[PDB]
Amino acid sequence: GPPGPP
Amino acid sequence: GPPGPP
Amino acid sequence: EQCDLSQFQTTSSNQLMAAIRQQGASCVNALFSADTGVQEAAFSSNHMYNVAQYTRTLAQQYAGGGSDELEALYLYLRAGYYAEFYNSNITFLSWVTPAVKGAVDAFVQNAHFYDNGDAHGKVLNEVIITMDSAGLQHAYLDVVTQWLTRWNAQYAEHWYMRNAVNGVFTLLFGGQWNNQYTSLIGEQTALVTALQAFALDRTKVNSPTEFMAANAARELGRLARYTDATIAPKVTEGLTAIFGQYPSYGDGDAIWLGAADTASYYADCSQFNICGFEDALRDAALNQTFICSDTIKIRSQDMSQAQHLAACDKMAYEESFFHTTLETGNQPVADDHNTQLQVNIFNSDTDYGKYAGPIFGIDTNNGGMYLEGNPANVGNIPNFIAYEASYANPDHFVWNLEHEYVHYLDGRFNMYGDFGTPTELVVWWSEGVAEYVSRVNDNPQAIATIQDGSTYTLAQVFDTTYDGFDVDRIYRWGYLAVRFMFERHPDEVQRMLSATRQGRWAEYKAIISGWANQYQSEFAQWTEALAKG
Ligand SMILES: [Ca+2]
Ligand SMILES: [Ca+2]
Ligand SMILES: [Ca+2]
Ligand SMILES: [Ca+2]
Ligand SMILES: [Zn+2]
Repeated sequence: GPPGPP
Repeated sequence: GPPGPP
Repeated sequence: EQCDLSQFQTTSSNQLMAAIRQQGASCVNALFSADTGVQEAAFSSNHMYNVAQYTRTLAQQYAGGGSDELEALYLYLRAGYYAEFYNSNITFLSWVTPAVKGAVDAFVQNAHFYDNGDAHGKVLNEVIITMDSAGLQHAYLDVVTQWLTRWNAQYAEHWYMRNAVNGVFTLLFGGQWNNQYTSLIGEQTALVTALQAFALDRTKVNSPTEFMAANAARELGRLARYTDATIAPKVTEGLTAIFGQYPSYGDGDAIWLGAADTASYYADCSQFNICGFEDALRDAALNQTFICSDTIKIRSQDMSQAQHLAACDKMAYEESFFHTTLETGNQPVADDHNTQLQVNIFNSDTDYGKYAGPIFGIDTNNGGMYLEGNPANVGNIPNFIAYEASYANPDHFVWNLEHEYVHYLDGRFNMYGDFGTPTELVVWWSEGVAEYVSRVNDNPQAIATIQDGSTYTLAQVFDTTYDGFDVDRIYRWGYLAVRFMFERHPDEVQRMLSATRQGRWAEYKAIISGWANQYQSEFAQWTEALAKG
């Protein structure tokens, strides 16, 4: 899925 | 499984 | 001064934006994993629409130099798509994404989009990532082609630019699950041209940007699945140039192997005459040989003699210690001829992640791996694969040397049949005995996981799987359960082993499920003592 936090 | 993300 | 996560739990779009611009990007981070009361409030479809419209007009005003506020605004937005995906209580309405695309378009169309600079790259990073979090990969192939074309040694000086522009490859990866992208990717000949030139630039080899060269090669290899599309010749032509310019092992092999990984999967190796590159790669990469004994052989990339000897002597120490702790009588299980072990040691985790995949066909998202083969096959020689690391144990400095080696011993003297044979879960035992024999009582993390308030029961340990790779549950609680049983019930351990040494997985499961009923009291008490002293 969508990229996590940096 | 398939090849993963960069 | 400090992050106030509660300020984001409001119905006021105005107050939400005040929290974003004041608390800054480092506090918006908390929204990724916040309570679903925080997430449901902070990511209402109105909030996303209003934040997006303010972000769009602010981004039209951007004048270069970076921007803490835009950085936090695009982070907030893409955090929403993260929250929509993982939280079932959140679904965005039809008009959210076209507003987010308006916000992203304003940054892309701004005169400063292709600026060089650390601060500018910090906001550009969030923008590139939002293109992916938000399902817009089909909308920005032109930007990918542009960044690939403009990228030069000056942009490369900045970590944040490398980090930001590396995002376009994740955009190509993520577009696989985007039907507008798959319906469109097949006509993108400018993109394929640019991916080729970027990957084939030799000045990237041995640079801080070699990983981007390798990601370009990998994503070009993905495009070889579109076997009849208009790009097929230029993808193929470009993959053949990569394979011909760079070596399979050596300077730039990251680019060669990146392309080989995806082009082999989504196409056929014979299209590029790289079929069977793995054998020559295995010889080139594990080019040393060192014979410990007539039963253990090391192949290594680059070890000193002093390391080889220390590894050989440490494996001999663990062998006799294993056999007295496990009461094997040195008698193997039946139908097992694995007398000889082969030990494969790469120079680092980096090398392991590059080479062990193609050579041994394993996944490298871990700290080493044991491969039993078929013990019943006459001539079978099992392998374990490992890497050197500075945190590994002296004097050999091989990460998990003793851990993987106990897997070899465990599989030959405790566990009947090859690795897949059991019809019940044995993850807790394999990883537990491997941790317990190699570490005995020196395991500060296993102690740590008792004190932190989160524990597991014997029943829960025994049913552990590799799914999700819960390192804490697998290795630390595997360790504690095996250690507890050995200290307080070594009789019971031998009865369980009597089943596993013969392959009676039903009786084995029966035995340990009894333990989980009775000894849960003992275990819970015994683990609190460890947290005491
Ligand atoms: Ca949802
Ligand atoms: Ca080395
Ligand atoms: Ca076995
Ligand atoms: Ca814990
Ligand atoms: Zn293991």
